[PDB]
Amino acid sequence: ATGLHVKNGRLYEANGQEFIIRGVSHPHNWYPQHTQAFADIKSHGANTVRVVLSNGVRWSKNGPSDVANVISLCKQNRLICMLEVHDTTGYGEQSGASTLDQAVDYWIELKSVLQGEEDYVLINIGNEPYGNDSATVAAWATDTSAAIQRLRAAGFEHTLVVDAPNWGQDWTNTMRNNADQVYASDPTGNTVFSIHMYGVYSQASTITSYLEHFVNAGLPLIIGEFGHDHSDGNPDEDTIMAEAERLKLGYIGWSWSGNGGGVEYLDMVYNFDGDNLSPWGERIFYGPNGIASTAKEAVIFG
Repeated sequence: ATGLHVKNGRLYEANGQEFIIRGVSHPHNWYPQHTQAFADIKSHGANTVRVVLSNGVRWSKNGPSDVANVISLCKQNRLICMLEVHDTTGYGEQSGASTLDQAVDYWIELKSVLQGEEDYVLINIGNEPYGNDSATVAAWATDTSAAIQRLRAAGFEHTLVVDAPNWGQDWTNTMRNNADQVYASDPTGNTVFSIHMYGVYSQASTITSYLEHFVNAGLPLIIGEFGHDHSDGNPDEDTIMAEAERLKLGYIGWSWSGNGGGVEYLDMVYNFDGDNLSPWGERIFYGPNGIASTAKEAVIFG
């Protein structure tokens, strides 16, 4: 059966209610001991958590019982669970990265824990699946279409979320200009594109151009990751959040806590303590166009 699905370029629950994602990523794979994050993220108003998983290619694989637990924690905390395979990051440039086909192999291994959860779980096939290597970026559309087709043939009916090349930032506009081909490859239409906005998006005009391209064409889109202006590259988070609100687009900030050395400024809370927000946590949850003021829980929980 289908649950979350796409119609007219937007994301809807099975009952016809539009769902506008307002959440954050949680680094589950690297911090398996911090499963209190699910409740904490909901307590600040989020309606979705993007969960970092591994297929085992680069990090330690999250097995079926672990993923079942994650899904149960999302559901008990009334959060839509967006699962993502992080090992694909930077393929073609990053040494030892997974392909999208290897991510699909892993999703198929998890089939029994995912089927029946289409109202609650979104499958983000692979994080930022290409780096900047030209020959592999050129395969983004055909590799992504192939991955979607494999999932559909394996019986998956969930809405699928697909990331862009160029480390998710699509500065070559490959996803922008070929998303129509990829969307066509999913006969169900239950595919959503996800842009990651970091340093490429320090200018408001570039942000607005990108978001409006998708809205004007009816190409479903979320801002699946974004940072703030004191961060590497200086993304304009005020514009990202304001435009997402104006255009009624989902957004997911990076990240709850636990950033490694280069991106500690992207921690929303200090050391996974939900009561200790950083300035970034305060900004994304409680500032203008923030999660607490704009987010609505998915109606499936009622």
